[PDB]
Amino acid sequence: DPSLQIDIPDALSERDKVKFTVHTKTTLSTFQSPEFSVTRQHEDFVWLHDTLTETTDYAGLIIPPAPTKPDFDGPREKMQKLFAKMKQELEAEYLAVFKKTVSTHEVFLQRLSSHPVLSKDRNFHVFLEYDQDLSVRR
Amino acid sequence: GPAVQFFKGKNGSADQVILVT
Repeated sequence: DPSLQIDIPDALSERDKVKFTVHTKTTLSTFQSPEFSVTRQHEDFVWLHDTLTETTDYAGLIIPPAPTKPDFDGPREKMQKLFAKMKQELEAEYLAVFKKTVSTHEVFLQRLSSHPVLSKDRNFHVFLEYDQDLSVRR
Repeated sequence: GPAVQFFKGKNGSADQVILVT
């Protein structure tokens, strides 16, 4: 796996959407650049998962499960309604949700990067590399 | 309106959250 290394170093929750920075380091000449980053929303991860599941050539392969939709409704309701004690627990709550959802999204990508077949998939490469919003693409 | 930004601390640092807007 050392030729393709993916991590999510930061993320942003705004209104009802969560954007993740997806950072790639690779030694593969099947990517344009050895290190790059893109912004991806949760929906884009769901699209990538579905696309793989629907690729008939991959039937039988172990496709890692999609990350679940992050849930910031509770924290966001506290934030709006809302002292230093109460504000500290709010940040802790946000932080706990972020650590979990960043982990699930990152693990999905890391599992794809390790798979000898799925790591080569064109849609996976687009997901990592394409330096525009994928939502409009699809 | 409101937005909250997360930074992973990774190996050495610890994680941070910042209220934006």
